[PDB]
Amino acid sequence: DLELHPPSYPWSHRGLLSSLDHTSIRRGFQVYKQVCSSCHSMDYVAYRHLVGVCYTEDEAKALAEEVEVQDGPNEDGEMFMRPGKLSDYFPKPYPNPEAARAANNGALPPDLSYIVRARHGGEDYVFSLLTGYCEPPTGVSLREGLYFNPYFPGQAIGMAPPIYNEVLEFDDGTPATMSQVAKDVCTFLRWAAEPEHDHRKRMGLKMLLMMGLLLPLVYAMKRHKWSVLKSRKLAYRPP
Amino acid sequence: RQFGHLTRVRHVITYSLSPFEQRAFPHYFSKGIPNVLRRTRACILRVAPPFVAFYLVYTWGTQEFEKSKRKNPA
Amino acid sequence: TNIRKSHPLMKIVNNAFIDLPAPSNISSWWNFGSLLGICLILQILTGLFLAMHYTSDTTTAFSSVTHICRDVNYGWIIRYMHANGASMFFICLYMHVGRGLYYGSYTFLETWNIGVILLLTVMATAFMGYVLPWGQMSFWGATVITNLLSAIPYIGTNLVEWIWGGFSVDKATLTRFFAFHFILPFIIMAIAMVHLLFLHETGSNNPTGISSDVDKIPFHPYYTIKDILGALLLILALMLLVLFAPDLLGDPDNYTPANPLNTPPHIKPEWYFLFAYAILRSIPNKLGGVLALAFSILILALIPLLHTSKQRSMMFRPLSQCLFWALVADLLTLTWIGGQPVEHPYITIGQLASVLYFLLILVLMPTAGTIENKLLKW
Amino acid sequence: APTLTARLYSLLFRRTSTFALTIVVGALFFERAFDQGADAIYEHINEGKLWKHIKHKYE
Amino acid sequence: SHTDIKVPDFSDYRRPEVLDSTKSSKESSEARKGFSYLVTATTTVGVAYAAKNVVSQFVSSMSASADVLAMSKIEIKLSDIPEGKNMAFKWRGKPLFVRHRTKKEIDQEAAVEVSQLRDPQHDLERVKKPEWVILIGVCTHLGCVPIANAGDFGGYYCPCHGSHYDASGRIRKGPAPLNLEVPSYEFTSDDMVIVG
Amino acid sequence: VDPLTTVREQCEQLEKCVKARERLELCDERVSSRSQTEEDCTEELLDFLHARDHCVAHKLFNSL
Amino acid sequence: RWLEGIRKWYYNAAGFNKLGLMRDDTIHENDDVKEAIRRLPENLYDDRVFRIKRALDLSMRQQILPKEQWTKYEEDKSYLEPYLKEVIRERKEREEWAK
Ligand code: HEC
Ligand code: HEM
Ligand code: HEM
Ligand SMILES: CCCCCCCCCCCCO[C@@H]1O[C@H](CO)[C@@H](O[C@H]2O[C@H](CO)[C@@H](O)[C@H](O)[C@H]2O)[C@H](O)[C@H]1O
Ligand SMILES: COc1ccc2c(c1)N=C(c1cnn(Cc3ccc(OC(F)(F)F)cc3)c1)C(C)C2=O
Ligand code: FES
Repeated sequence: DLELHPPSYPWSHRGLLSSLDHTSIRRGFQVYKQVCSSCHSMDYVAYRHLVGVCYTEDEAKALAEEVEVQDGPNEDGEMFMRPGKLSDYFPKPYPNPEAARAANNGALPPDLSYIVRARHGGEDYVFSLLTGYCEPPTGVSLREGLYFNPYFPGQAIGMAPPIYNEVLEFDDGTPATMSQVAKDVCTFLRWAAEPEHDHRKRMGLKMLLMMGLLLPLVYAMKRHKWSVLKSRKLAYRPP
Repeated sequence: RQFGHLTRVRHVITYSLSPFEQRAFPHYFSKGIPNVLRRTRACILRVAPPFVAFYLVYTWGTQEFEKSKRKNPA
Repeated sequence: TNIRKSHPLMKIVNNAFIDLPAPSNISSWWNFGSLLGICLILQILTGLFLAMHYTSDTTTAFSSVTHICRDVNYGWIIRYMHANGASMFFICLYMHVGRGLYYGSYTFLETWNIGVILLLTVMATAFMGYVLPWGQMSFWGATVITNLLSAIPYIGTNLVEWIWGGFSVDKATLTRFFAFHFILPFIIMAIAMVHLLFLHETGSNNPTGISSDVDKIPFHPYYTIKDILGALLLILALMLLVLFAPDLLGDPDNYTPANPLNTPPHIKPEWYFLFAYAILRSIPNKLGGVLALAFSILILALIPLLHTSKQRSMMFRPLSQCLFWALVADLLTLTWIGGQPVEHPYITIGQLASVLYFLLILVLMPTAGTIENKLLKW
Repeated sequence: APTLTARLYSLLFRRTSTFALTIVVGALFFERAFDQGADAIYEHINEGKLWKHIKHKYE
Repeated sequence: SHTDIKVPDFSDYRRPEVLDSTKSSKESSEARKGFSYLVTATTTVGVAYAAKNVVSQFVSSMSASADVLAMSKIEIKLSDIPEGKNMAFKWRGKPLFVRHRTKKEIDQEAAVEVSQLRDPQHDLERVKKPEWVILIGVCTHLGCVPIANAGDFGGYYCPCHGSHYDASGRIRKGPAPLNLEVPSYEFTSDDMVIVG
Repeated sequence: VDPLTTVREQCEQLEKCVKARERLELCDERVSSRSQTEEDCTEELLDFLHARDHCVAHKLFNSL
Repeated sequence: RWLEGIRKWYYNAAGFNKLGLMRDDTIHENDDVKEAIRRLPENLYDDRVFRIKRALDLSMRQQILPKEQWTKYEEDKSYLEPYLKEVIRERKEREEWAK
């Protein structure tokens, strides 16, 4: 039970005032859609959330219409299935957690909405996990259905290596290498966990500037009033 | 107790200037830098020694936890 | 013949805020009182706005907190202001107490004891606040900490189940924790006004520890302008966290919902309790550990009785100064050890730090005072 | 040649009423200038990264 | 004597403008106040900008969130409703009736008596497009869901108390006070309608 | 095809990496040589990967 | 005697002398000290008042006197001793009598 902690990759959003790469978010979404969304849920993200971030209103309407979702009841009192809308959330693979366990040999695949924020290391951690799958060292073997990852705690994970070269073609025609696919999906998972990212940092800059102005001004006002006392001379004149 | 009822003082003169007649930052770096060094040198080996000791007990205990979790050559 | 001294309401404002006689020489360490006030108002506002969107039902609770951060307009900036605001509070508190200890302000007995009460109530508030999101650390933290009361002989086990309102931390626990977390800040508000009411009997101590009646200045404008500058610096610290590192002072495990089966690896309270969490784990016996955790805070009530020095402030006292800064460094060590797993050598370091904490307060700093006196022919 | 600070005093700062009207006017002109200026600094720092920059590709 | 007191030298602390003891300070007084009051005035303009932002954000908090705005409007496809028949939807937790009307129903609801109605409204100002009538499917008296293409006046009828609505949605014979509710809407393209 | 496996090789030919690789190969042919001992070689692999993937991080992104 | 070396060192370490204070200026004001102060002659009292005023003004500025102006160890008169000693002697007699 030793530990190998992830290294610090130079993300395009690493700096204090650096925004998320939104074209990387557009790719990363597709990596969730094509690869993850049949195993992992992502409950807090709806189809409307994508508008003005990585897709237009018309694009996100098309993406929503593509998926099945239950709705009801109706005049006769029955639960029907309908095409999705913008107001619908991203659909869960299974109906419940107990169903999910059966499909993955006892393991329950975690919801991905906050996975960047819920793990030590964040996007640095997830990227290392996805690309770090390797063959076990000598003297090592786990029970059938448990793969070797050096970045997972306890050195053994129950997830089959999900990303490889040419896993899915991209909409903008970026060459889909394993490293490229991991980089994009992490950028998306970052935005999933923290949608505020870009606004937060815009506010940060405006705060630093206003403080840069107000702090020396108020400090000058302080010194002004106090100058009566700082300058003063005392004289003791007993008769 | 208000001003006028505080305590008894005799034969003490106080002179002062209006803040509109004077500067907010007189000799700020000139006299300020050396006064700061004086203040820092005065308290340094009261304040600093315990925090040096913390740094040492910290860095000792951290890599002792790492050594212990490694395998022993026997 | 002004209407500042005349009007029944303005009179109280004029005497406690404008024309108050203040020592000429009080340092930056006297700003923390005013800043604690700002923290309290800040928590209440942001808190009230969060309560407009939150629900205390176990199923919807975690979801409501995320709903604030995602769908409510500027709900995220409100939410992280409130969480980092709680940290800024505890920074302000420990600085405020440190000042009292070093400059011997604790001689103002009533003021001091009401302080101890205030501290304890803020602790109680913040403990129940961190439960409200209903994440892993929320649920598992509350479980272990509460369940320590079962270590009381005869009654303890009943007491725990009465606080919970069941056999574990469940639906009834979360709803009542929301009600107590709402009411308590307002009780703090009241106790804080009694705190100041006693302070205005004597007025302020200063860094010298020598009486300042010969050199008082009016609060306005001298200290009103200082307090503005201080407030501005507090806002900078808060906003630097909120806008550049909002998760830095938390724990990741509170981003996954509460699971009564799946235990987090190293369960721990929030940073400002870690010193006392380490003292608890120093003692091997459980009831012993609970009595030590209680005495680690309550010892503040003992401090004025332990005073030996003929001088009030530590300003003119070298030996005491060093022992004080030793006690500070020791507390930093207990906070570190509090965050660590129970193993070699963290066990031994923790034991040694806990012994040193009580040794410094009950034996070393009293002896140091007496040695200092006999060096001055006193 | 009455200095510029002196002009500012006689024309804006002497009557408290004009001092306050100055602050209200100034705050309007400051807000628009500061916001426009600071946003430019941010969007140049993050050139081609934002939805605002990549919008044209899908319209 | 008290004449032995002479005021200490304040040269080190003075502003440059008031250093010369043989010149009158009165020239520089206009300026010296100007500078210091500018600092105060600048500070206030800055604080104004900040406080405006903090306040206005908190006000925004209490206004409708993104998910409430998501259910605000509902889109309906006009080629999906056959001329003559009614079609119902769920909107702000309540039924919503859209009805394509025939040239028979247009002319028959045009020349109705305006005074005889309990709630006097002409048809041309209840709706925009003549071939289309949009209404909330809630009975105005005590809240039911009216059944389409039925009743005496050939429009909507209620089996709760005894109300009869015409093809334009107006009350003709019953206990209901006001006519069926006309929501706020606009046609987008000739094929689509957005209600809300 | 992947920029990743190119860079993993480039970094592997550093003295800190190759010294750690040799350490890995010593217990490779030390656990395998011995029969019936519960001791394995996880530690040595992680030592290697730590040194390798630190370097990989520093310049992998350039090709993305 | 032998510890006079340490007493002289401690005096300067403690450092109230750098503000132009004597030892008895630094004594914490309880009820006995209050009475002792109240019993001082005009001269001794007004001196005490000035010395403290001076120190407080220096403390306000975060400054010290020139080294020439510092209270020398040998020149530190114990001005409050005879008044304070008798104030305490008096109280202990009343406390005894009340038993
Ligand atoms: C067919 C199954 C399957 C696919 C495909 C899959 N996962 Fe998972 N995933 C799992 C299972 C099962 C676990 C739980 C493993 C465990 O706890 O040992 C898991 C765990 C994870 C974890 C948690 C690791 C931790 O620190 O505990 C992350 C992050 C994750 N998956 C992300 C992804 C991403 C990103 C993709 C694709 C781009 C993906 N998964 C594809 C089944 C899958
Ligand atoms: C909600 C928490 C608290 C608030 C709002 C508060 C408020 C204040 C304020 C405004 C002052 C005057 C300004 C100052 O000297 O800082 C003050 C002074 C004081 N407080 Fe607190 N306080 C709080 C907690 C405490 C605690 C926990 C203690 C001690 C355990 C304490 C002890 C004191 C003392 C001794 C003084 C007098 C300081 C002096 O004159 O030198 N207070 N408090
Ligand atoms: C001394 C004052 C207070 C302290 C120290 C305090 C502390 C806290 C803390 C630490 C949290 C958890 C923050 C998080 O991790 O998300 C919290 C949550 C909360 N507090 Fe407070 N609080 C205070 C006052 C108030 C008041 C007055 C209210 C309401 C009137 C309030 C309402 C809430 C609500 C609704 C939450 C849950 C939402 C959230 O998690 O952010 N609090 N509080
Ligand atoms: C270059 C020098 C290298 C330094 C050598 C460091 C490692 C060698 C061991 C040094 C001695 C410390 O050894 C350590 O002591 C502590 C303190 O009692 C023990 O702790 C044990 O006893 C205490 C007694 O109160 C119990 O509370 C605790 O439950 C138990 O674990 C550890 O089990 C032991 O591992
Ligand atoms: C340094 O020495 C002293 C001495 C005496 C006192 C003191 C400091 N600070 C006080 C104090 C209390 N809170 N604050 C900050 C503050 C918080 C909220 C607020 O809201 C309002 F609505 F505008 F009023 C205003 C101010 C300052 C008081 C009472 C006080 O008697
Ligand atoms: S309820 Fe249908 S009309 Fe009265």
